[PDB]
Amino acid sequence: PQITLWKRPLVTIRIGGQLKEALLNTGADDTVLEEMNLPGKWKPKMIGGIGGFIKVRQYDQIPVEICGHKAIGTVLVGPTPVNIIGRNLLTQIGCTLNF
Amino acid sequence: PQITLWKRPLVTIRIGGQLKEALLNTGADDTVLEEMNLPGKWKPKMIGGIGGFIKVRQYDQIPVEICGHKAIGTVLVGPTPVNIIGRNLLTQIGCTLNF
Amino acid sequence: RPGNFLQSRP
Repeated sequence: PQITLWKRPLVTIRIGGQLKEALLNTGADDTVLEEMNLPGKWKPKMIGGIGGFIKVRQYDQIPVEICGHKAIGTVLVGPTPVNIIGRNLLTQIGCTLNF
Repeated sequence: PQITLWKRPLVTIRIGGQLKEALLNTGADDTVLEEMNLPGKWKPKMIGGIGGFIKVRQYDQIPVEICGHKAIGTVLVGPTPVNIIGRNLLTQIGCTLNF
Repeated sequence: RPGNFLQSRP
């Protein structure tokens, strides 16, 4: 689909069997979700944003469905203010910026 | 143009007679540029993201050229690790997300 | 209000 930016680019995603709202964020290298439980082994990591760095849990090879399209990759979980879909998964669904 | 997301979507912008590289960020509501002296009145403002909040200065009706496309809007200035073009200006150049 | 979600790794 074509998504204009007059509003936040929010989409529904399906992960771990749950439905969640997420922002298609071209300004994030990674995908970061709010605290939640995901299966598998996780390792501690730190990421940076506009107001500093935070600690997150990294889960590898996690299947995620973004607005229908399928992706499988790294998902970070931690105290982010909103669920974010970053470039690591946006590239998998063939997303581009056009103008 | 069509920009792929394999790498950060950086482009050249023109503001106040200066050329800079800025990240096209569909994940930012506003445009935030790294510290730079801009003439004109401004208002104090706090904006937040991952990690917390930073204090910035808000300037209005600032002409900005994004890859040859003319736009004019609000520009926030503060200690941001990178120059960021947000939705307020992206909508002006008819930028869309497509997949 | 949280409105700028820039994000990157170290």
